[PDB]
Amino acid sequence: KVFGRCELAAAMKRHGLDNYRGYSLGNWVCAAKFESNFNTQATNRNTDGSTDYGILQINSRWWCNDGRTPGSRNLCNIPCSALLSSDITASVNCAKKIVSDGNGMNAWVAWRNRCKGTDVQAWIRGCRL
Ligand SMILES: [Br-]
Ligand SMILES: [Cl-]
Ligand SMILES: [Cl-]
Ligand SMILES: [Cl-]
Ligand SMILES: [Cl-]
Ligand code: NA
Ligand code: NA
Ligand SMILES: [Re]
Ligand SMILES: [Re]
Repeated sequence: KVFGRCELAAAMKRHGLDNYRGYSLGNWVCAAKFESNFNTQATNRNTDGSTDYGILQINSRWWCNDGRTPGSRNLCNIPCSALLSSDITASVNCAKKIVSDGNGMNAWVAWRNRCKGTDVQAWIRGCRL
């Protein structure tokens, strides 16, 4: 599913990301825009053989099982395919674990480079919320 900006803001709010670990809703919308272009089916293969999945491009080295990242972990206890669903619940619940691990939203390279320190509240303006 390819979300619109305001549609995703509303879904992220419904599914519990608003101010999770102190990160306002716009941080998450901005991160999703630049990680996945709001596409739940986004995937990116890294040159280490791991893959990033879903609207927040969650990586198979630590967070999900894809059967093709040898020796990796699955801390979210999910198949990586669950991160591609039109329902963002699994991505949200896994993102909650990631952002809680000590590094906050710096786990998301696009957030650090393109959202951190900007007026992230802009990403939710004009939306029915
Ligand atoms: Br949803
Ligand atoms: Cl694996
Ligand atoms: Cl699995
Ligand atoms: Cl933090
Ligand atoms: Cl915000
Ligand atoms: Na990325
Ligand atoms: Na894995
Ligand atoms: Re939707
Ligand atoms: Re703003």
